[PDB]
Amino acid sequence: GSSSGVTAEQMQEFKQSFDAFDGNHDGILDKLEFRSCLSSMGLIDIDFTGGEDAQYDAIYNNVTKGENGVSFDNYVQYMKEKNDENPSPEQLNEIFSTIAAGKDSITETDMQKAGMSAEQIEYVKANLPQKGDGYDYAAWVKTN
Repeated sequence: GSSSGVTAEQMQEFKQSFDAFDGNHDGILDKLEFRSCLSSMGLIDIDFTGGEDAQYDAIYNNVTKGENGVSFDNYVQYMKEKNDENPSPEQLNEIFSTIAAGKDSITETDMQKAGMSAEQIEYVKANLPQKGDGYDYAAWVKTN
């Protein structure tokens, strides 16, 4: 609903992530155990001694919109948000369509010259077939 775009793998792992704490294993988790989850994860405890679990509630406030508990949207939003904050090499796909645009083959001179340095080069050519020089970025397209 909120950030819609979860994958099937997550539906298994994130499920394990709550299941470790939550014994209802429904696909949703209650406040109490999700509290234990975030506590054992090294995130939350009752820092402000006086408010009844208020540190969680301030976060719960963000995870729940008009629901109660951390359900399929709610939970995943909280988790994925915290994952989305860490970028992947996804943007490099766009970059390949910037440089190697119209081509199948992406060479040294496609990447190195375009500011993409050695650490990237070796990664790109490890994931994308080293077809001489001029890596097959179209592996992502053709599946090869």
